[PDB]
Amino acid sequence: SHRKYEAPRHGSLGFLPRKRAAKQRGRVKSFPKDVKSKPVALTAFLGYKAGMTTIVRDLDRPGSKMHKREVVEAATVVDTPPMVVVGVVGYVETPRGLRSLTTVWAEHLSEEVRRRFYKNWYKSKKKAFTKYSGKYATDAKQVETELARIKKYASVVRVLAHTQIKKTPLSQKKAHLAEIQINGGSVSDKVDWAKEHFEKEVSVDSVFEQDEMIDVIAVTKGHGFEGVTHRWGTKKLPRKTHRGLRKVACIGAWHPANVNWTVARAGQNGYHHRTSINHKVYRVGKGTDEANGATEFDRTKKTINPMGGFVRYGNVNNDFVLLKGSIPGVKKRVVTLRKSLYVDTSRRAVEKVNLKWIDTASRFGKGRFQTPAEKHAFMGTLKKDL
Amino acid sequence: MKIEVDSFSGSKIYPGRGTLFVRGDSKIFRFQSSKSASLFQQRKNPRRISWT
Amino acid sequence: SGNKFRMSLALPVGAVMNCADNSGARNLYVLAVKGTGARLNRLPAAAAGDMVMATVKKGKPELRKKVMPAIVIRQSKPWRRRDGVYLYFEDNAGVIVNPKGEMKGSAITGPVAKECADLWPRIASNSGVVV
RNA sequence: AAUAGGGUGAAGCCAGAGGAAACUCUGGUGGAGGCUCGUAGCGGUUCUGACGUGCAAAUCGAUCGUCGAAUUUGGGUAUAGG
RNA sequence: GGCCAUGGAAGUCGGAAUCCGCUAAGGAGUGUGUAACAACUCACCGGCCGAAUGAACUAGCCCUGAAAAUGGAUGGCGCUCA
RNA sequence: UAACGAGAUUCCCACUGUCCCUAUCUACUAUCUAGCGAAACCACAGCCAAGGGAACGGGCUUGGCAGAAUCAGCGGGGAAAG
RNA sequence: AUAACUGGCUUGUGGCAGUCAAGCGUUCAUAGCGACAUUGCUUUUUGAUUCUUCGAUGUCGGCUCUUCCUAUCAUACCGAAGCAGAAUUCGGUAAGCGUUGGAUUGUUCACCCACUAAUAGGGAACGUGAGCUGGGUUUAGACCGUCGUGAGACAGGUUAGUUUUACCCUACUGAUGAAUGUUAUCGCAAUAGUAAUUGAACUUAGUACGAGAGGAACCGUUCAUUCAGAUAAUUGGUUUUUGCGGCUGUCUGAUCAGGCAACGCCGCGAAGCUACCAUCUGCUGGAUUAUGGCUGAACGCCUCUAAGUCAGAAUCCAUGCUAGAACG
Ligand SMILES: [Mg+2]
Ligand SMILES: [Mg+2]
Ligand SMILES: [Mg+2]
Ligand SMILES: [Mg+2]
Ligand SMILES: [Mg+2]
Ligand SMILES: [Mg+2]
Ligand SMILES: [Mg+2]
Ligand SMILES: [Mg+2]
Ligand SMILES: [Mg+2]
Ligand SMILES: [Mg+2]
Ligand SMILES: [Mg+2]
Ligand SMILES: [Mg+2]
Ligand SMILES: [Mg+2]
Ligand SMILES: [Mg+2]
Ligand SMILES: [Mg+2]
Ligand SMILES: [Mg+2]
Ligand SMILES: [Mg+2]
Ligand SMILES: [Mg+2]
Ligand SMILES: [Mg+2]
Ligand SMILES: [Mg+2]
Ligand SMILES: [Mg+2]
Ligand SMILES: [Mg+2]
Ligand SMILES: [Mg+2]
Ligand SMILES: [Mg+2]
Ligand SMILES: [Mg+2]
Ligand SMILES: [Mg+2]
Ligand SMILES: [Mg+2]
Ligand SMILES: [Mg+2]
Ligand SMILES: [Mg+2]
Ligand SMILES: [Mg+2]
Ligand SMILES: [Mg+2]
Ligand SMILES: [Mg+2]
Ligand SMILES: [Mg+2]
Ligand SMILES: [Mg+2]
Ligand SMILES: [Mg+2]
Ligand SMILES: [Mg+2]
Ligand SMILES: [Mg+2]
Ligand SMILES: [Mg+2]
Ligand SMILES: [Mg+2]
Ligand SMILES: [Mg+2]
Ligand SMILES: [Mg+2]
Ligand SMILES: [Mg+2]
Ligand SMILES: [Mg+2]
Ligand SMILES: [Mg+2]
Ligand SMILES: [Mg+2]
Ligand SMILES: [Mg+2]
Ligand SMILES: [Mg+2]
Ligand SMILES: [Mg+2]
Ligand SMILES: [Mg+2]
Ligand SMILES: [Mg+2]
Ligand SMILES: [Mg+2]
Ligand SMILES: [Mg+2]
Ligand SMILES: [Mg+2]
Ligand SMILES: [Mg+2]
Ligand SMILES: [Mg+2]
Ligand SMILES: [Mg+2]
Ligand SMILES: [Mg+2]
Ligand SMILES: [Mg+2]
Ligand SMILES: [Mg+2]
Ligand SMILES: [Mg+2]
Ligand SMILES: [Mg+2]
Ligand SMILES: [Mg+2]
Ligand SMILES: [Mg+2]
Ligand SMILES: [Mg+2]
Ligand SMILES: [Mg+2]
Ligand SMILES: [Mg+2]
Ligand SMILES: [Mg+2]
Ligand SMILES: [Mg+2]
Ligand SMILES: [Mg+2]
Ligand SMILES: [Mg+2]
Ligand SMILES: [Mg+2]
Ligand SMILES: [Mg+2]
Ligand SMILES: [Mg+2]
Ligand SMILES: [Mg+2]
Ligand SMILES: [Mg+2]
Ligand SMILES: [Mg+2]
Ligand SMILES: [Mg+2]
Ligand SMILES: [Mg+2]
Ligand SMILES: [Mg+2]
Ligand SMILES: [Mg+2]
Ligand SMILES: [Mg+2]
Ligand SMILES: [Mg+2]
Ligand SMILES: [Mg+2]
Ligand SMILES: [Mg+2]
Ligand SMILES: [Mg+2]
Ligand SMILES: [Mg+2]
Ligand SMILES: [Mg+2]
Ligand SMILES: [Mg+2]
Ligand SMILES: [Mg+2]
Ligand SMILES: [Mg+2]
Ligand SMILES: [Mg+2]
Ligand SMILES: [Mg+2]
Ligand SMILES: [Mg+2]
Ligand SMILES: [Mg+2]
Ligand SMILES: [Mg+2]
Ligand SMILES: [Mg+2]
Ligand SMILES: [Mg+2]
Ligand SMILES: [Mg+2]
Repeated sequence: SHRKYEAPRHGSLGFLPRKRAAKQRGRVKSFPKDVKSKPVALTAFLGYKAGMTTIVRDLDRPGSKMHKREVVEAATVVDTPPMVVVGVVGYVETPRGLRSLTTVWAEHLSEEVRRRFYKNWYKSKKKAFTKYSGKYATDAKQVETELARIKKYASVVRVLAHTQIKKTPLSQKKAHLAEIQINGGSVSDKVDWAKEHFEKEVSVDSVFEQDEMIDVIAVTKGHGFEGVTHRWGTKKLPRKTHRGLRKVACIGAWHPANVNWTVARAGQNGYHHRTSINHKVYRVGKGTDEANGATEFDRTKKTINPMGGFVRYGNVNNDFVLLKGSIPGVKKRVVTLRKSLYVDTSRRAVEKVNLKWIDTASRFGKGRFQTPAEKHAFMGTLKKDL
Repeated sequence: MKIEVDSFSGSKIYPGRGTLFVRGDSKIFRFQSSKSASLFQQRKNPRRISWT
Repeated sequence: SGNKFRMSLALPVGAVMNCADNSGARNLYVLAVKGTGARLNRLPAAAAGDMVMATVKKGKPELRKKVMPAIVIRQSKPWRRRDGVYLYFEDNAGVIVNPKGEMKGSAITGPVAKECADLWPRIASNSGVVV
């Protein structure tokens, strides 16, 4: 017999299997399509999710009842110090897909990225990349030969870049190393750009502008093993059900005499790889700016950091990106910011954002002050101040 | 924008922070947190609450 | 004639609100909400500014025992506005109207949500304090 | 042989008031009842709870009936397979 | 502008009629167009090219007729002057 | 038919996570370890689809396929056990 | 060796669909219908039978959940009308996507109220009881009515009546893992999966259309329904932070400070978790179906078709998204 009443399915079959991600660093599955006419530029950047805050902004959306009126919006802070370019990989078009031809590395690698290649760095002789560094012996013609091979045969050029994790408050010393595809210009232009940027820092302001729409690649929050009620949003069984109620009552018909792959089952929830698109860039802050949290209407000399610091992260002392809404991942997670794969002409994508005010009250409680000066002005002298 | 002030403790109410209450007599009350709201719901006296 | 943003629903089917107009009704018993789609086991629920099908449980006898449209003008369940403000009223109240949104009464006792007044001009005319 | 603590307040009795009489009314006192709330006790309503290769060949938890009598109960004793 | 119906109907709204005369040719008219005519178009006869053409029926293969629930069976692969 | 009722039934007030629609917390399990250590059941066993067949196959036929050793859950099947 | 489920043959019965066209449809068989007949399909009805099971396959219904069919209720694109507009009806490609909340009833069925784009019909052992529930049916107690001399019967009514076991195999959901010299980083992508849905308002516009009454649509703009994936700013919820405060009883001679009340109780309560009770996000190219066309024979004309060819759907394949073959 049929179901007595129809209802949509619980959960999406396009995010199966609901297993743990193979790596904690989210990987860019697809890069923006290459246009030769554009200038040579990076398509991605690596940052760390610091925390969430609140802003106030005047909306520019004609026909809305909030047009030219203040709206309060959730925002995410991504700590993004400049990345260091250390390598370049060439890919060749084959009838079996892209195939990496050659990887050329820089002469000098910093210690934080050389720790990436070790599980027990403190017990090691740290021999990584010493002979390759010797490949630069007084003529470095091997490197030029490999670069010429890339220029001659590669169709896709990607740079190898790592984060400067010593500039973040994290106690982890391993850098995060990733491939970022180079778009724009000819293959020769891309290879020359990659070589000239070896051991150099590249900032976010050279990759992303304010008001841009970008995508976020990250591994979500882990919740461990979860029952069907919260893993899949299935209906709880009645209170008086024997042997428990946080179940799916019928896990299959008699025939097919198997459990189908489409049936909700208990298992591991979260820690999934996600690609989230259309996040607007409200701010590309600079670490050297002493007025990160200041706007054109709030001239309070104020950093982006809340009072008492971001909870379980610390302070953002680097360049940062302030994105609208929420992005996948947890605090301290490495986040990949990728450029959009299409051209969006909707009013939401082309709106120019001008911020009124950024919340910097404490996130560790019901904070009611934006600044210690404001706090001491409100409360006056305390006993500990003498 | 405009910073509002708690109708109980006098705390500064920044945009979005806290709750807003409209009584029957249309008089508006602004609470910066649940604690100030909760004391008002328990009909306490802010004049007698030592930190307001 | 309007497009109001989503609000946290306050009044599921079976809720009894106060009747805030001088039509002579004192209760408005919610039995349906206009614009409610299909979802198994989900109760229709109304926010301020929603049209509702209701009966008068307590009031003048000629208003009682009938289905009539009504509009919710205030709700005690807190809801968030696009300006970030979470607000709530002391009670849930509604007023009897036409299918066109024209009130059965001519005056309203108590405050009215700005969502309802922005969406129903006939209730704004007959309304006093608008929050 | 055994049966916490309360509630209600029957006859009988004391004092006063009204009435021509026949009588009536009020305040106390008294402590009846297979009365009542409710322990121990005796029982076993519901969760159709736990358990259901159990602690247990009938138990466990909460909730519950009744709880001064047709009450509960030890021992002795009688009745024995159409 | 046939008769009668019709505000009007003249072939082309609708009813008895369906004729005659010239014709090789032409219906009291096959349509479009008008409030109605007009208008053009057709019915049939002409000129032109010049060798074939039209209708009904029969039965071979193919197609339509030909809708059900796990994915799937000319045994499978696959096969088209097989 | 007053009163009584762990009797059956309908409505109202109050109250409630029964529900909209779920979320959070505690202890004990489950989990891992040392020690200890049963039982049910057992033709042989254990991936699917169709076919035919004692007319609902794990085995047969025709196909899909198929790579050691494994852990926690689960209740579709073993037309599971009793 | 034989009935009461499922399953199998049949398809009378049930349901659905054709053809022939006397009539209906102001004229007018076929816009839409269609008698007398007649050809079929289906197995969601009921019969017919008794092949399997009586050393037992747990027999109603609901809840929960997945999948499948199309004979399509809604949503996409189109053809037809006795289509002026609006509305409506018939049909084609179509199962991608949805198909509800309740009063009474154990009900399946039904009927009412109401929202909605719609509240289509079905299958999967009449799906689904080691998933639940146990209201019904169908043991034993008991009452009533009718029947019986009676014991007792009723396919009549009523009330009370134990719903057991998974640690095995497989399958599912997740999780490790030997060896393909060792170890480390970054990758490629076979194959498998896949995702969005529907409504409303403003403008167009009181415009086209229409005597009037009435009354559209494309571009664009703002919201909402159902669904999906995250996230914890804010707000709310939660409290063994037993963090802070308060309260009762008792114990430590008092105080201070504490113990116990099977977390003693109460107010607040960060962090963490979490809610359409909160916020964010949900992509763009090609090829096609129906269909409308171009050129153009067959067939000196005609003809979307025969060769060739254009556009084109919620379809399909890609882009994008998930896993990454543990013998790529
Ligand atoms: Mg579906
Ligand atoms: Mg709006
Ligand atoms: Mg290391
Ligand atoms: Mg060299
Ligand atoms: Mg960095
Ligand atoms: Mg969720
Ligand atoms: Mg039970
Ligand atoms: Mg916080
Ligand atoms: Mg603060
Ligand atoms: Mg329901
Ligand atoms: Mg239900
Ligand atoms: Mg006593
Ligand atoms: Mg009594
Ligand atoms: Mg005692
Ligand atoms: Mg006892
Ligand atoms: Mg039990
Ligand atoms: Mg219990
Ligand atoms: Mg057990
Ligand atoms: Mg309890
Ligand atoms: Mg008693
Ligand atoms: Mg007694
Ligand atoms: Mg006695
Ligand atoms: Mg005795
Ligand atoms: Mg004794
Ligand atoms: Mg005997
Ligand atoms: Mg004998
Ligand atoms: Mg004998
Ligand atoms: Mg005998
Ligand atoms: Mg044909
Ligand atoms: Mg055929
Ligand atoms: Mg041959
Ligand atoms: Mg009773
Ligand atoms: Mg009784
Ligand atoms: Mg009754
Ligand atoms: Mg009765
Ligand atoms: Mg176990
Ligand atoms: Mg052990
Ligand atoms: Mg066994
Ligand atoms: Mg297979
Ligand atoms: Mg069988
Ligand atoms: Mg089989
Ligand atoms: Mg088989
Ligand atoms: Mg077998
Ligand atoms: Mg054989
Ligand atoms: Mg074989
Ligand atoms: Mg089973
Ligand atoms: Mg077994
Ligand atoms: Mg059995
Ligand atoms: Mg038949
Ligand atoms: Mg028939
Ligand atoms: Mg049959
Ligand atoms: Mg049989
Ligand atoms: Mg049997
Ligand atoms: Mg057997
Ligand atoms: Mg049987
Ligand atoms: Mg079975
Ligand atoms: Mg049964
Ligand atoms: Mg069809
Ligand atoms: Mg589907
Ligand atoms: Mg509905
Ligand atoms: Mg009911
Ligand atoms: Mg019901
Ligand atoms: Mg019936
Ligand atoms: Mg069966
Ligand atoms: Mg059947
Ligand atoms: Mg069944
Ligand atoms: Mg069946
Ligand atoms: Mg079962
Ligand atoms: Mg059972
Ligand atoms: Mg059942
Ligand atoms: Mg039963
Ligand atoms: Mg029963
Ligand atoms: Mg019945
Ligand atoms: Mg009986
Ligand atoms: Mg008799
Ligand atoms: Mg009977
Ligand atoms: Mg009878
Ligand atoms: Mg009983
Ligand atoms: Mg057992
Ligand atoms: Mg190895
Ligand atoms: Mg694929
Ligand atoms: Mg949907
Ligand atoms: Mg006019
Ligand atoms: Mg426009
Ligand atoms: Mg809607
Ligand atoms: Mg969701
Ligand atoms: Mg959602
Ligand atoms: Mg809180
Ligand atoms: Mg909290
Ligand atoms: Mg002391
Ligand atoms: Mg003590
Ligand atoms: Mg969207
Ligand atoms: Mg062709
Ligand atoms: Mg392989
Ligand atoms: Mg393989
Ligand atoms: Mg494979
Ligand atoms: Mg494989
Ligand atoms: Mg591999």
